Amino acid sequence: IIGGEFTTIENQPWFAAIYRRHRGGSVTYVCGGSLISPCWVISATHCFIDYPKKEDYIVYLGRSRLNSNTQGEMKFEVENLILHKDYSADTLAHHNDIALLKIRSKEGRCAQPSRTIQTIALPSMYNDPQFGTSCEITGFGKEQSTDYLYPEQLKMTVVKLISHRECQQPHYYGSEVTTKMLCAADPQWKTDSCQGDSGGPLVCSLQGRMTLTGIVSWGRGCALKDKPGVYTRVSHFLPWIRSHT
Amino acid sequence: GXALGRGCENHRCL
Repeated sequence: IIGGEFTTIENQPWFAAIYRRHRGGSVTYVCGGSLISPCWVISATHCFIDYPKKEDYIVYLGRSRLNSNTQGEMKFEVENLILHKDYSADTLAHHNDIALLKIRSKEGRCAQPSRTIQTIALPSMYNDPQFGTSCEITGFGKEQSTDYLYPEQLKMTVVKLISHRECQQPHYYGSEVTTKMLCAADPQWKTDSCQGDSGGPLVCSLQGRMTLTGIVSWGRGCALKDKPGVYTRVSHFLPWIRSHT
Repeated sequence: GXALGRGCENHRCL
């Protein structure tokens, strides 16, 4: 997250931190995710496509810090890793960038709700907030271009949803952005998601209810003028989500 | 080739 605020997991209790265990036993941070039901985390296919081996991955819930333990945190393996079969990647754009992770503890248990672990509601069919709506993003991703390490403390920021019309303008993303994607950015280009925030939540208050409107997918640079964050439009993928869970 | 930033986490090409 470029700009924004350091946060804590109780302010973002659906947030999932996903790591990969490497040959050699070192663990690196991969991407964010969102808990949509006790057994299911939702994220982005591009986070896993080059290493589709589910035993590699560690999922944490209730975690506020990248490399330190948080009181009440819970650790999970991936019982099932479901990548979207029509996923593809262009020079900038990623398509069908959505993934599901069925999680279980070593005891075989799914998430147990607490002050620091809760589910986030899915949107209803083809129902998104209006352009100009303020929404939040959360992640452990880069804070600055020059970062070579991710931040230790979880971060959040607030960005505004941008119309498909505006996002398709030639100095924006032209026809590379589609109606299955949502753009969001800071009017002053000061705050944005960035590398490492992919797969994490874009949360909007929709009918008074915290809703998972988007999943961090792509963008040219980070907080770059005329280059919004692009998010998987969760409301389009409900049939896919329903049929796979 | 593969771009940097969001989209290219956990990739050989990154």
